Amino acid sequence: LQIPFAMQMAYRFNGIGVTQNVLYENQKLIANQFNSAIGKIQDSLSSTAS
Amino acid sequence: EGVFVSNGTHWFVTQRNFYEPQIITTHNTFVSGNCDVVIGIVNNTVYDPLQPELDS
Ligand SMILES: *[C@@H]1O[C@H](CO)[C@@H](O)[C@H](O)[C@H]1NC(C)=O
Ligand SMILES: *[C@@H]1O[C@H](CO)[C@@H](O)[C@H](O)[C@H]1NC(C)=O
Repeated sequence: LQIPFAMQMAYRFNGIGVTQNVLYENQKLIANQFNSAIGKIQDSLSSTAS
Repeated sequence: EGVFVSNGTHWFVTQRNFYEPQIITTHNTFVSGNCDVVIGIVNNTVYDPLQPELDS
């Protein structure tokens, strides 16, 4: 069943006991923290095989 | 505890796993802050059951 990704993330917040408005009022910060964290995986996997 | 939904002209709130539309009210919903902070907000009446009881 389709759902907008920001609304899906608001229900994944609501599922950990953090209220939905904490996503929608911080959505650009949360998106930038996720995009930044995926960049650290890419750099770490490129940096070492260990 | 639900999602906002529109049939094409009206706005309703439903439980997520089964379609059961309700009128939007100050009990089905909660407030946080002004309109300007939220990406993709929409404009609608939210009904208040106390107002007719004070008018009567
Ligand atoms: C939407 O809901 C209202 C209220 O039940 C109804 O009058 C209307 O015909 C429905 N359909 C559309 C497409 O607006
Ligand atoms: C929502 O309502 C306010 C007040 O009438 C208006 O300033 C604003 O432009 C409206 N926004 C949309 C998306 O229609």
